[PDB]
Amino acid sequence: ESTVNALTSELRDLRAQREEAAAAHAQEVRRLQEQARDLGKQRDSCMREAEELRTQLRLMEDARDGLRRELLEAQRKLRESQEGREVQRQEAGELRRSLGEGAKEREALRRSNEELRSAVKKAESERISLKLANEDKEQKLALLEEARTAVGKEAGELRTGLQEVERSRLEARRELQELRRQMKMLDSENTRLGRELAELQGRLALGE
Amino acid sequence: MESTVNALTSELRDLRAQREEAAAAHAQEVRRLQEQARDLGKQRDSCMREAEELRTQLRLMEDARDGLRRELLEAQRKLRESQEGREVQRQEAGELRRSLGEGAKEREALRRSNEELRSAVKKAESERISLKLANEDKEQKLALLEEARTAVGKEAGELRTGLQEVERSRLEARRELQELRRQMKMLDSENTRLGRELAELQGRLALG
Repeated sequence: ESTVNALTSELRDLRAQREEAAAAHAQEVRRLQEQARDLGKQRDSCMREAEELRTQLRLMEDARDGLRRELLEAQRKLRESQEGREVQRQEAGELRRSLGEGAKEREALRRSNEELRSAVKKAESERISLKLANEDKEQKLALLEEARTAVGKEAGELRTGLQEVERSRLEARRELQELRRQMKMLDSENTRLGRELAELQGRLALGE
Repeated sequence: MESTVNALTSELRDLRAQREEAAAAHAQEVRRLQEQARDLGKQRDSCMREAEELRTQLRLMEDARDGLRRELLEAQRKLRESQEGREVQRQEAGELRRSLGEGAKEREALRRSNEELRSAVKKAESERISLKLANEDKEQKLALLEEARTAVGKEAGELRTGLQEVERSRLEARRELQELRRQMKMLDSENTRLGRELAELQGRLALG
């Protein structure tokens, strides 16, 4: 009685304790299994992002490098255009240098150009005046030429009359000296006649 | 009793031995589960630990990318505004080269013009030499032509005073011959008168 009931109390006691023990462990294994699930999925979520960020890095690292190449080329293009501009400034100074000396040759020539035209307007007035003087000297030459031709005809004819007058003074001298011959004879004839009157009127008283 | 007390004490021995092994299989199983989530926790921690190291380097490369982008934009702005200065200077240079190209045509046309002008003066002095050589000849001519007419004017004056006196001796000669023909009529009268005186005397002396 007191032996069997005291033992049955513990046999119900252990059957109950084992009921609670199997409860507790049926609970932890479910929780602990649920903890490995949360830790299993987070670990797998991190391996997803582990690659995801590693690839997004490489693109940046490349994106960076494409930029470092592109800057260094733009620096290059800018040093080519400024250097290209310094020559443009030189070229300009050289163009204006020749442009001003070109307008300094343009003055020398336009000035010698008027010196020529101002020397051709005297060369023409000196021509027209030397011709005018030389034209008047031939119109003087006829006027002085006829003057000699006129006085040449005068003495030319005046000499011919000189010859006719010497003709007339010769024929007159011949007639004069011839008739003095004739007067001289007739003068002897007159003194002869008066000799015949002297002999007749004289020997008349002597003959008878 | 004894028969039922041993079958129940056999139950006391049976379960106490079973919970002995159940407690042991319960500790070992939570031992392994805990040790599993430990491993899985040490893996997740070591990933997230690598993940923040990447995200750290990510931000750093993005910062370096953004620094290069900022600067390419300044590079770009400086380049395009320099181009605007060399394409302003270029169109400036094409005007300068055009004005010099025009001034070069004008200087060459004038250079041509002076050359024909200097040629006009070359011929103008050639004409002045051939036309002054003509005046000096015309003055030489009309010099000796005046000498000629003054000489011929002297001869006329002599010939003309000469003719006037050979006329005085022509008229004196003709007037002497006329008065000496008058003295002949007196000798011829006295001739016939002597004959009448003589014949009348003879004709008387032949009567008585």
